[PDB]
Amino acid sequence: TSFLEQLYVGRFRWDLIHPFPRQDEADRRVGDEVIAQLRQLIEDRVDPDVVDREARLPDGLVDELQKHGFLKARLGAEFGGLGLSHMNLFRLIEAAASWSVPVALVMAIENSVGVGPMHAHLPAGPLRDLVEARLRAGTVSGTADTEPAGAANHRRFTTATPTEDGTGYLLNGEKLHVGNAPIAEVLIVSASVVEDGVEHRRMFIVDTDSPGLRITARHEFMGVKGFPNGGMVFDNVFVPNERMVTAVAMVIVGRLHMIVAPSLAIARQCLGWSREFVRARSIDGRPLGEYEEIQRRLAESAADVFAIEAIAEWSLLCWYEQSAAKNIGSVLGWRVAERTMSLLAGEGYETASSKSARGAARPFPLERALRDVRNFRISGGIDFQLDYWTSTIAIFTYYYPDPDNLAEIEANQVDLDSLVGSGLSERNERHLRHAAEQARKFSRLCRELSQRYPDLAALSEHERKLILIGQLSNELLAVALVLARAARLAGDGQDRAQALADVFCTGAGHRIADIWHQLAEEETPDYRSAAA
Amino acid sequence: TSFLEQLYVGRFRWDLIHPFPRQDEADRRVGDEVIAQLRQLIEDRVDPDVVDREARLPDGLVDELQKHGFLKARLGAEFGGLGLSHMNLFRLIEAAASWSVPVALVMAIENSVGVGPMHAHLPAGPLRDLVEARLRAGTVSGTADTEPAGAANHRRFTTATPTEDGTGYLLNGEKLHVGNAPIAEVLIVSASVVEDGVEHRRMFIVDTDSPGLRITARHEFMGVKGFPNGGMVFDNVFVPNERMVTAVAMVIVGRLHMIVAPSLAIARQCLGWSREFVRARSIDGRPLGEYEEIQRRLAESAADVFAIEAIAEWSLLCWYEQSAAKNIGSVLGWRVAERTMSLLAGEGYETASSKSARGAARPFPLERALRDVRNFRISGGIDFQLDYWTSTIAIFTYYYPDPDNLAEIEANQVDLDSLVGSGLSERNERHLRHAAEQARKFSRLCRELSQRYPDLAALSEHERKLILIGQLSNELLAVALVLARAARLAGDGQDRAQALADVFCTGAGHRIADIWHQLAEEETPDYRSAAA
Ligand SMILES: Cc1cc2nc3c(=O)[nH]c(=O)nc-3n(C[C@H](O)[C@H](O)[C@H](O)COP(=O)(O)OP(=O)(O)OC[C@H]3O[C@@H](n4cnc5c(N)ncnc54)[C@H](O)[C@@H]3O)c2cc1C
Ligand SMILES: Cc1cc2nc3c(=O)[nH]c(=O)nc-3n(C[C@H](O)[C@H](O)[C@H](O)COP(=O)(O)OP(=O)(O)OC[C@H]3O[C@@H](n4cnc5c(N)ncnc54)[C@H](O)[C@@H]3O)c2cc1C
Repeated sequence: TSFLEQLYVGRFRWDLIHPFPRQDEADRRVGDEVIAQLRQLIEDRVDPDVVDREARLPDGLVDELQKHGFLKARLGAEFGGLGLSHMNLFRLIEAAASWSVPVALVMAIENSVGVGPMHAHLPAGPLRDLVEARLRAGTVSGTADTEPAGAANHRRFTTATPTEDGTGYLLNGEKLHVGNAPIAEVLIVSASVVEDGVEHRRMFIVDTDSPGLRITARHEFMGVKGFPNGGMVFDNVFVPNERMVTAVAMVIVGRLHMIVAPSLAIARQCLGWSREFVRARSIDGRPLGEYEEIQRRLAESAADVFAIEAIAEWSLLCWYEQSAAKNIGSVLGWRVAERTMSLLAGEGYETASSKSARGAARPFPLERALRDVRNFRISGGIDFQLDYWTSTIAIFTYYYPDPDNLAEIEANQVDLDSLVGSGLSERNERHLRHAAEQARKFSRLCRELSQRYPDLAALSEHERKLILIGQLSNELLAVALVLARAARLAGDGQDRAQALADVFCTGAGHRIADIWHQLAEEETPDYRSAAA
Repeated sequence: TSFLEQLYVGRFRWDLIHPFPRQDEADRRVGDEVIAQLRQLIEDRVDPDVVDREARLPDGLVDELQKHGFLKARLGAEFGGLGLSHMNLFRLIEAAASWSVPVALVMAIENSVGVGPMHAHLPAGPLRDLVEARLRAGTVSGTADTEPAGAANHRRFTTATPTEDGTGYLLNGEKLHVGNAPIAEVLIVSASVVEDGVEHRRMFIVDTDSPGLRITARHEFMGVKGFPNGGMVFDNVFVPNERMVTAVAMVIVGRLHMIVAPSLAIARQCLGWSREFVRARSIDGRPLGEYEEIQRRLAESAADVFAIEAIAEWSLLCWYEQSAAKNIGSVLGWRVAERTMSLLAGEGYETASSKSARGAARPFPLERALRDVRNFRISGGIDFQLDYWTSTIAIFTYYYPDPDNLAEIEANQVDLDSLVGSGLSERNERHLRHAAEQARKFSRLCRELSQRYPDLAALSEHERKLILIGQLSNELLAVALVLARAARLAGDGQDRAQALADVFCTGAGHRIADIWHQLAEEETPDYRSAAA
């Protein structure tokens, strides 16, 4: 069953996550070999600073990645693929992202939500034969969903009308901010088909060379400069019947690769840059690493990385937890980069090329890292919006008919007896007790709100409270997995894991308290008067 | 006396800030005229997007600013200056920053810490005659203090050794990240003179064309692209005796212009961009401005702007409050820009030129605003470092001998009777009661820490606690001034002020609670093990 699903009804399932899993040693060594090959390739052909300054990937890179099976990492030998586990794909994207995020994002889309991953789901027919033929030949793909109207719209205004002769459909509409679009051979397009008065969302496998399809825009953002990203108009684009697809777990697990892997990569580089800077600097004769606040900030960044690692390992060694991984990964990644900017200060704010030009010891592209990491709280959904959707669509669903374990909620039941054998420190066992108590409190809150509003549609109006509840659920999951991983790695002789776990749960402790304080607001201000 | 100084010893001096001052109407109308002239000039000659993309100001701008007295805004008619009040200079920089921050920063340095502002302090002699001659002719200046060693160092390693013939000094050392350096005619340089075994910090008025002075580096950062910023080597630069200066209120009040004015400008543009985006967008048939979370976020940004306005008006209509204005202004400015990025989402992350290229309705340079605003938590000191220095150098100084008002601290004395006549709402009067109680609690905390460590040097080791205390003092000042300004503007018929005040104090309420929770930490984790 599901740890986070149980957490929503106030159960702290230590037994589901302890002992914390670890990657198979043979599988990890297969990862090590493929990662070494990619690093050789991109370090030879890609200068990340030049890619950022020119906002362009070097000519020939996508080809060379294709020839070595890096755009078919999860496919079998049949397709000239590397047949990597999810854990090893994630590590491959992480490895790419630590050099150039644009390169990582191209690889992430293709190996996550492209026609390659989709192949296995398609039924036998012409479409499946075409995708296979393209994959053998080597293809680049993208998902074209977002419209100017907004991604958060339940409807898609891009229409698919059947042709008079019934052979295919005419696509009409606009797609915005589409990853890989400018280099894509084929796009997975979302469009509405009207069937006798009722609108229906359908997916279409559309060639980019289709007449009436126009890549009008090439999008450049604050970060990920060089990442192929395009907007397009469909003007009566003819799409044969077979090209119409005829689950969403592929999209959720895809976020681990597209969002969390690059977030971890950046968080790791930032920790590296923090340590190198602290090692080489001093204030008033005393080396910078001796000042308490500097020590705490290195600890907090190190603990954040450990937490991104925990959520990533739990997600890919094995559902709702993988949904929360998007926000936990992206936010922790952004925090580390923000913290690192404060630490490196003036040098941190300075561009890599500027520092390189003046022969600086540390030409670290931290400012690029901070601009890039911001993407991952936007791309794949806005953090507060995902926090809202998580609590209304996945937390109050268990309470609206009524909670099945309602007796447990009124009784304030907390199983402290199942946390007895851990291997955790006396402090990390205290963190574990408190998280289990907070789990039960979380459910009691959810019950009061559900009792307070009979209609969910009415409850769904109170967005701030539901966002905070989304956040609270993520904090407790992060604490739980961090303690589980700590117990495991400490058990296998990594004693630093206890300290890292201790730092993170202490911090989470303050964020949880803050979230409760905001939830406990009795009277709301007239924010509508203020907004005007 | 000083409101913030009294706040440090737990006194809430409502009587010192109520009624809140307002700018003289005649003075403000003089501001309106000068601001209109600057806007005409820069809107004609400066394209802010081009300045950002090329990281260069257009040729001739500094001249045209000089010819119209914008680099001598606070000087008298004698010098061809505009003789503006501090409040009007701040508004002039704000007006410039709302168009192009680089332009604002050049003007801010010259009108704050340049040779122009310094003129009045200099004693009669050749140096004063030279500065006057330069100011009449039109000059550009900068302060060269920061060295590769770090700005936070008490010592400066740049040396000034007297010449054998005793006519002047030889300057040797390196300065980093110097504003206006590449366009400066003269620089105010910090350097150490050794007098019979004891080091001494001295200021030198050095011409940039001095042989042995080399502008080796031209610094480009994440934001403020185009802002002239240079690093230099001094190789036995000869400086005549008269060129050696022979208080720091000029630097503190300068921060209002260099840090807070551009922070307010960005915060205001961001609120404007938020409202325009919300007005034009809808989700599921419902316009975006009808969703609670959207309403709250517009309210929180509007309330933040109001708070930056409050600290700015209190600082320039009239010391320690002006020190805290740096952090309050910069942080609130950064929060608004961060909040705005989440709101505008994909469009928000996209560059102005990208959105312009594809004929977007809103080619808003939000991403540029976010990159620029980050500067103001670094430039003029790192936010957490200023929070540390504020509590060790300006909060515990009143408690180390002992607190003069110790009786008040033990007695938990809170004057609720002086807050009776305000004009505030019943909610904003509650906010006022709570701030006065938090003021007293703040002093009781400070007493316990002072009692706990007999030696300040020992107390100064505990950096996290002292930073949090710095933060707590700033939050209560912000609440106090917001309520004071609200009472005044509501009294003069602006009823929205009550709502804006209410939004801000509610938010501050949560930040204060969070700060206390972190202060109340009983046992600390082993962060030194984690840092490694
Ligand atoms: C680098 C990058 C790459 C991308 N690549 C792709 C891609 O390959 N394919 C693709 O399809 N898309 C892609 N996107 C689009 C991205 O997923 C969207 O930008 C994002 O999911 C939503 O952005 P939007 O501008 O459409 O926001 P909207 O959905 O319009 O939201 C606008 C604002 O309103 C808020 N809001 C929305 N609904 C509510 C509500 N009910 N209550 C309160 N507030 C609400 C949102 O949180 C947001 O702050 C990419 C984006 C980026 C930045
Ligand atoms: C755009 C820009 C313009 C600038 N213009 C000028 C200018 O015109 N003139 C000028 O002189 N300078 C200028 N500066 C320099 C700027 O003021 C400094 O960068 C800043 O004050 C300190 O930066 P630093 O790199 O020297 O940091 P450092 O002082 O080396 O600090 C390094 C880190 O250590 C931390 N730290 C320091 N002391 C302690 C302590 N005791 N305990 C714990 N942690 C500590 C700091 O908070 C920081 O995080 C400019 C900077 C920028 C970004």
